[PDB]
Order: sequence, then C-alpha cells, then structure tokens
Amino acid sequence: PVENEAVAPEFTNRNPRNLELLAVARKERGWGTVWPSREFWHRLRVIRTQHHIEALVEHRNGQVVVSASTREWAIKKHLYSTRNVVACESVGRVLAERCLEAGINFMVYHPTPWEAASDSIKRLQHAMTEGGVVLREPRRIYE
Amino acid sequence: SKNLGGKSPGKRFGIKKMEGHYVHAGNILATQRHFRWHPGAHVGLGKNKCLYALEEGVVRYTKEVYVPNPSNSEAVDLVTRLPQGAVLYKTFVHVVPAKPEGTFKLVAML
Amino acid sequence: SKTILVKMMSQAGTGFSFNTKRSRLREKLTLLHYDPVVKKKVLFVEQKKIRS
Amino acid sequence: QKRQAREQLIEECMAKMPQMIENWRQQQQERREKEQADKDRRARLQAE
Amino acid sequence: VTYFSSRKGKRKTVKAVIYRFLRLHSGLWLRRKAGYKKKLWKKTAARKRRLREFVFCNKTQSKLLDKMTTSFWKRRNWYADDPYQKYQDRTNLKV
Amino acid sequence: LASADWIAEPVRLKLAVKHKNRINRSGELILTSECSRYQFRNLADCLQKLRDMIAEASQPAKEPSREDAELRRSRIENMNRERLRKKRISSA
Amino acid sequence: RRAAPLGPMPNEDIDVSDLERLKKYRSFDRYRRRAEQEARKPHWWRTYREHFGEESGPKDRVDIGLPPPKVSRTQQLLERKQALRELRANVEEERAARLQTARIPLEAVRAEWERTCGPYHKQRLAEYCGLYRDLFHGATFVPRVPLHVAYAVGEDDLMPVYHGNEVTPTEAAQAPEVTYEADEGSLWTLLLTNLDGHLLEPDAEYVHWLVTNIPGNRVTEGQETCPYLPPFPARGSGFHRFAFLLFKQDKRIDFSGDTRPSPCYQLAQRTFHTFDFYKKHQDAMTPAGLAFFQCRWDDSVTRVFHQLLDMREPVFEFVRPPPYHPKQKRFPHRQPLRYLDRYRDSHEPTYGIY
Amino acid sequence: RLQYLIDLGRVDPTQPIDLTQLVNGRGVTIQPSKRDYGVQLVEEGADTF
RNA sequence: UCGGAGUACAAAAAACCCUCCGAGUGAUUUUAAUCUAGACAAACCAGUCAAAAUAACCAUAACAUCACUUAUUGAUCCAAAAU
Ligand SMILES: [Mg+2]
Ligand SMILES: [Mg+2]
Ligand SMILES: [Mg+2]
Ligand SMILES: [Mg+2]
Ligand SMILES: [Mg+2]
Repeated sequence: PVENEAVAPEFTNRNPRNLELLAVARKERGWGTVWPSREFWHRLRVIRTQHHIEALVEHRNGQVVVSASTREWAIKKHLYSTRNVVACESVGRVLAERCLEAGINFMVYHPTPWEAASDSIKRLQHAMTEGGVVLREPRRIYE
Repeated sequence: SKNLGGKSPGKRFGIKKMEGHYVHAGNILATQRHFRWHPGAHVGLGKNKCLYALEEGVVRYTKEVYVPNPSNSEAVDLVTRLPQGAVLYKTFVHVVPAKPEGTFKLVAML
Repeated sequence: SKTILVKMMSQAGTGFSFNTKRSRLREKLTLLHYDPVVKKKVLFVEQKKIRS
Repeated sequence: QKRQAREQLIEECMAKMPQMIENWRQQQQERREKEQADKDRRARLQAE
Repeated sequence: VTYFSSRKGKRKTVKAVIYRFLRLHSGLWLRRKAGYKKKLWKKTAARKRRLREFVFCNKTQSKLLDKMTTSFWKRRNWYADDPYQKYQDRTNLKV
Repeated sequence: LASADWIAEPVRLKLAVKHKNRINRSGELILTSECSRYQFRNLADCLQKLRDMIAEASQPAKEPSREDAELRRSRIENMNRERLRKKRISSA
Repeated sequence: RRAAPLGPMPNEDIDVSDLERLKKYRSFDRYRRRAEQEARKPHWWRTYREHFGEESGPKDRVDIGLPPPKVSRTQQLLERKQALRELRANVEEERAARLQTARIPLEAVRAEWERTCGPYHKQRLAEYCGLYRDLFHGATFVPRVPLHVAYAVGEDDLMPVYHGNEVTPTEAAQAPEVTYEADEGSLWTLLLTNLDGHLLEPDAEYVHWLVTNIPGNRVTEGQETCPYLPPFPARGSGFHRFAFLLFKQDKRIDFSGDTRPSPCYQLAQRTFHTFDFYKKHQDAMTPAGLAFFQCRWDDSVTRVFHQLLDMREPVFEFVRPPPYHPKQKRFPHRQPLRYLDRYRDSHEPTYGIY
Repeated sequence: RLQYLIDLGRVDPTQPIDLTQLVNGRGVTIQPSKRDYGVQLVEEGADTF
C-alpha cells in the first residue's frame, strides 16, 4: 500500500475551539435559581463605570477572550466624553470588528430589564448587529 | 377532642445522591420542600423544587455567591437592603461531566 | 358560589372535547385551545354542560 | 365517503378560522373597553 | 380458585383475571393502570400519560395470576396482525 | 459513473455534482445500506436509493430547496468572512 | 458538634450592632458587582472554580519573548494629557457628542491597537485557542511584531488571516502574502503548522510551509525549507487550526536536517514538533510574530488527497456514545411495555426453531 | 426450517408441497382445535435458501 | 381521609383518645400538546420529577399564576353519555 494511507480509526482533534463551532459541544445547562443564565459558549458583558464603558466577551471559564475598553488609548484618544452614549456605540463597533477578526460570530447578551430600555445599550446592540455579530447563540445539537 | 388530624406520613425529602457519587442523566440528586440546595452546573430544577442531573458524571456540592434574578421582587429587595460589604451565599449541586461529548470515528476511506 | 364542569368543542370541525371548570354565574365560555387532529391553536366554544 | 366528509368539514372550518378568532378578539376587546369606559364614566360622576 | 372441578375433576380458571391482564409467553404479565378512565378533567397532562400506560407486574403478582389461571392461557399463540407478538420472547437477559 | 450508459448524459453529469461526496477517486459511485439482517432488504434499499437519485436528477424541475435550520450558521459565517475578504488590493 | 472555621468567614467583618448606621447598596447592580468580585477570590471551601477546571489554576509562565519596548512613563502621560486637552477643547466635538452624531475612524484605531495593546490581546486569544499548549507546551510569548498575512482569492480579492479567523481551503490553495516591519541587519524564519489533522500521531502536527533566513521584510528572498502545501483537513473532523509563527534570529542558521525535498508530497516527511524544532535552534531563534486561522473541509480539498498525496480520501463522523440502560430485570415492575424494546437487539422477528 | 427439511429429505421438492406434506415430515404441527388456520411462511432463512 | 409545625435537636423513617394550625377550594388568564432516556417514592394499589425528539405559536417561542401551596380528594364493577 501507500505509506501515506495510514490513518488510525479514531481521529484526535486537540482544538478547544472546535466542538463549539460545530455546535455539538456542551453548554452549561443549570443554575436557574440564580442569574444570569450560565448556558452559552460566549457571553457579551458590558460594564459601565461612572467614567469608562467596557465591553468584554467572555467564555464560561470566566476567561476574557476579546474585549474593547474606553481606558484603551487607541479608543480613548480618538473620541470625546468616555462615558457618553457615543462611546457605547463606538466600543460596540470596535468590538464587532475585533470579534470578526477573532472568528467568533455568536454570543449571548443578558442585560438587566432597565439596561434593555437604556439608549446607550440599545445602540451598543445595534452597533454589534451591523458589525455582523449575532447575539442569541445557535442551539446545541442533540442537546 | 380538641386536637385532630396531625397524622400524615413523612414526604421523604432529602438528598438522594451524595458528594462523589456517579450519576446518569436524569437521576434525581435531591428533593426538598423549600430551597435548601440550589441547582448548579448541569443540574436541572424541577417544578416541585427538586434537583436532577442533566449530564452523566460526578456530583459535587459547593458554597457560592447568590445573585437572584432581577425579575424576582422579593430576592432583589433582600439583596438591596444588605450592608455594602455583604454577600449572600448559598449551597449548590453540580455534576462534573465524565464522558467526552462524542468522538470522531473513521467511516470510509474513499 | 358553585362552579360547573362544561364540555368544550372545537370550531375546527374536528370532533374534539375537553372539560373545564367555569364559574356558574359567568357567561358562556369561549377559549383558544390546542386541537391535536388539526394540530393547531383553534377556537373552542362550550357545547354542553356536563357536571354541576 | 366518511373520510371525505371529515376532510371536507375540516378544510371548510379551517378556512373560516382567522375570521372567527379575529372577530372574537375584537368582540372581547370591545367588551373590555366597554367595561373600562363604564368604570371611568362612573369614576368621574362620583368624583363630581 | 377451584382446584378440582365437580364434573371434570380438572382445575378451573378465574375469568376475572383473563379479562384484565395479558400474559406474554415469557411469563411477564401486562395490565392497565388503575383509574385511567376516571375523572380526567381534574388531572395533569403528565399524570394522564402516566395512567395511559401498559405496565408490568412484579414477581409476586405474576405467580399469583399464574396460579389463578389454567395451562391454556400460557400456550404460545401466533395471531395474525398481533400487536404483541413482538414482545413474547425475552432477549439479552443475563441472570 | 462515467462508464454507465443506461443513464442519459445530462443526468449522468448532474449526479456527479449532487452526490460527489459518495463518489470514489476511481470514478465509482458507491451506495450502502445497513438496516435489515436480510440482505434482500438491503439490496432493495440500495436499489431504491439509486432509483430515487436518478429520479430527482432526471427531473429538471428540482429546485434544491435548502432549510435555514442548520444553514443559518453557514450563511452568517459566510457573510461575515465576506466582510473581511472585502479588502481590495491585487496580490501575486 | 461544632467545628472551627478555617480562615475567615465571609460576612464576619461587618458590625451587626447598629445596622441603621451602615451604608447599604440600594442598587441591584452594585450588589451584582460586589458579588462577582467575591466569586473571583481563592476561598478555603469547596468551590465551583476548583472542580470545573481553572486549567492548572496558578501557573508560573516560562516566557520566551521579545523584550517589551522601553518607553518613558511620564513623557507619554504628559503627551496624552495634552492630546485630550486639545480634543476636549473644541466646541465642534461637544456638538458631535450631545446630538448623538459621531464616528470613530476605525482604521486608525486598528493601527493604534496593533501598535499598543494588540500583542497582549493576540496573546490571550492564542492562549484561549491553546496555541501555546500544543506548541511550546508551557510557554507564553507576546507577539511583539505584528504579522500581516493575506491570500489571493482573485485579482481584486484579498482574504486576511487574523488570529482565530475562519478561511476556506480554496482561498489557501496558493502561498500567502506576508508583511511585517523590520530594517535589515535582520534575519527571520516563518513557519506554517497544521496543529491537528495529523492522522497517525495525536501529539504531532504537519509542516505546511517553512521559510528561512529571511532578509528584512523580504519574503521570497529567503531559502524555502519546506515548499507551500495547501490546507487539507479531513471531511468529518471540523476546524483544524493553522499557525503562522515568526521567529527573529541572530546568526544565519543552516539546517540540512530540517530540509525537505522540493515536491515533498509524502506525509511521513512532513511531520513536525514545534517544540523540538524550537529546542534545536533555541539560542538564535526568538519567536516574535503570530497569526493563525480556523479551517474546515471544503470541496477543493478532495483534489489534494487524490492528485498530490496520491491517497484515498479519509472521511470521519461524529459518534456519540450509546445511551446508558440499567441492568435488565426479570420482572420489570411498573415499567411501560416499551421497556422490553430498550434491550432489544435489532428490530426483526426471529423464529428460533420455527 | 423448510430448507433443513428438504436437505435431510423429509419433504421432497420434486412433488408439490402442501400442508399434508409438511405435517407428514413433522416439520410442522397443526391443531385446528386451537383455531390454527394453517401454516404461514416467514423469511428467517431467505438469504441461505 | 388528606396537609403544615412540634414530639422526631444534624440522611430517611417513626407512635399516642399526644401538643397546635389547617383542607373537602376559590380567584385569575399565561387555556397549560404529543412522545420518551433516566430516576424519586413505594408491601400492593396509587403517587412524584424529567433531558433529548416531534407539533404549536416570537417564525432556533412547552414550569399556568396567586391565596403559609403543601392539602382541596375516591379503586373496581355498574350506570348514563357517543367519540
Ligand atoms: Mg407530623
Ligand atoms: Mg404516620
Ligand atoms: Mg401449535
Ligand atoms: Mg428508593
Ligand atoms: Mg424538550
């Protein structure tokens, strides 16, 4: 035969990002006495300080994967009034960009009822949508 | 007589699987009249407030910070009246999943 | 006050029935229920009075 | 003939459905607004 | 139960059993749940389902029903179209 | 597939498009059935599969309708890799 | 029977005496914050983090880096303060703010980010995707030099490879354009590795494209050790990850050991351990640039296996473990009839002697 | 069972095989009293037949 | 007969013509589907949860809610209904 033809029956895929992209991996179902839902591969987290707006994308490990902050000199220097609605929109656009660049198209966003009504965050979500990142992750397969 | 009908059997509320046990998906971990143990990772809550495993694995109990759902009035009020350093803790049940999600097998070599 | 057990019928033309407890002094009951044969959410109107 | 009768009945009444449930929805909404208008026209006549 | 009949001197069957149970050939008996037709409006969907089941009897009951029933009801039957023919044998039972 | 004359040329070409996944590097189309313990039933399943493939390929009226259930990921990740691909300067 | 707490109890600090004089958070949100901070501390009791795999927890990081750029703190601070004074000064800007009309020149932000904190973000993305775990095994480096890789999809089309992004093997059929900034006394080495998708060896990877002794920014001028081989995942397995590594080397290094034949379509010839390869040349080579992408099987790949590697094409499935059933009982009690079907071998009647 | 019966020459394939032939080879047993309406043919040995 | 608290101090169970409260339902609309891994509970009968999968609906839309929620209930046969 061919020395190339050797395969082995069970293929090992070491890539941690894999099963998530395939949608076949395990989310964490559970909690549901508490809040927010911990069920997701990726979660958008928006922290608003009295000064800066910080948008993180998290993995259930707690590990921050890709983020955009207003403390960041790149964003800080271009625009004005770090705490403004404007800033939220901005950070949203930046984050969408970096997300696409990172290969993650899906994340969950779980705001508070009053953060849902707020303009800054509505426009953050808008910015994130036009950026091509979909909130509301795809379902699991054989969940 | 004055006193009547005190007689009813025990409901057998308790905790069915214990820390370190092996479980299969759907096993009831505990059952309770009020929340004593809260459901943690991979643990579903029943409508009768009982906890059951959603994944095959090992049961673990844990203490953790409790951050109630903002749709729940009572709990938010309780949290809001706390002194500024304080943090509510509760007891949780998890299942650490054992089997890998699935494997990759060689179907056919074309 | 007493309640009443009424038989409720689909307007989907499918014969299908489900019984409901309804207030005696109230109006004739009308609901949107699930009909299994048509597999839809349809309108049910009370046909008959079963139990009192 | 029985099967075709059943199917006929079902198609006939399934064609009539959106009209029926919409009509009943308007009926109930009109009922609600009738009762609320009654309670407001009573509230203002009691206030005066 | 009549162990020795009068005319034939044989052992009679208790028909009241034959009406409510079903004997598979393996020795498993099958029964309906109790109260499954009773007061349905008052019950949960889930409970209704739990009632609509066909269920198996524990060993004790099985031996009891066997004793209450003659040999004829234990024969291997082949019915045309029979729903239950699928279930008569037992498979992979390691005991 | 190429050497099979009992099927028309347009059909023989469309088959090599839709089913190229199950085609072999030696040019072989390969069907497989599993279910029954009786290989009569298996053979019958294969032959019925083949009949159906030839049937849908010989129909020009086939619109190849795709569901959005498992393809939503595909469309969105496609579009979103097309946002990056959009950089225009010639290379090589 | 009471035991004694080991270390501090959580709320033992605040005074219960005189609750009315204590400040409370009347905000749900303040509470949420304080709680999430509390959930990040290393407690002495069994916790979620403990069981659910913080992944080695505390880890002392062997760092093979390029030394961080030396910049004056105070000077930089002054300049930035000034810039922000100037920017805040304008009335035009404030008008842009109140009326909710403003835009950020994204390209410039991307440039600044690439220049400043980019290396760290790219680093933690690499950590996330386990680049470091499969390459140097323990080792983290910050990608000091930005690496710009792109593919030609056509005449006017350019497909960039950012860290972690997805690319189709069709796009990658040709060797990519590579760009980074260095003057020339310089020597570099570029490496393209398929981290998974080695068929025989779970711990080993494939070298696709290895180039060496690279003067300055000049890509083609360097001698190619291993000629470019297009990405070839396998049909079943999803998303293999490819890694572009950039090493800054001092001495010219020559390896006849690592050199491969010109066509090199044998798989046993491209088998690679980034670890070992780095151990060898460790003294001269310091890893600098990094960019990597996610890639799944697509049509074009079929052509590879047949045409280049002279192979049959392996296809995989995703197989889930068979469902767990309890030991079968002789008299299943109070169990639905369908019980007997769970232990059924195959659905087909079998008439034993009949 | 039919094949096994022919192989050992209990029923002979030469002449036509009906119920009486199956009974006479004791390949099968019918008891009409139990409402047996006859033999039915099943496919268990199809591949080997 | 059924439920809650004590008796029964921390898994379960646990008696008295023991100590105390209750239940034999309201009110409301969110009218709450089918099917099935695995379990709780258990002498038996009865009770309980429940993933995945279907179908319903935003077009990846299945826990009726409140009253301490726990209890608001009754087997076979047999009768009435016709589905
Ligand atoms: Mg008691
Ligand atoms: Mg008792
Ligand atoms: Mg016989
Ligand atoms: Mg038990
Ligand atoms: Mg479900």
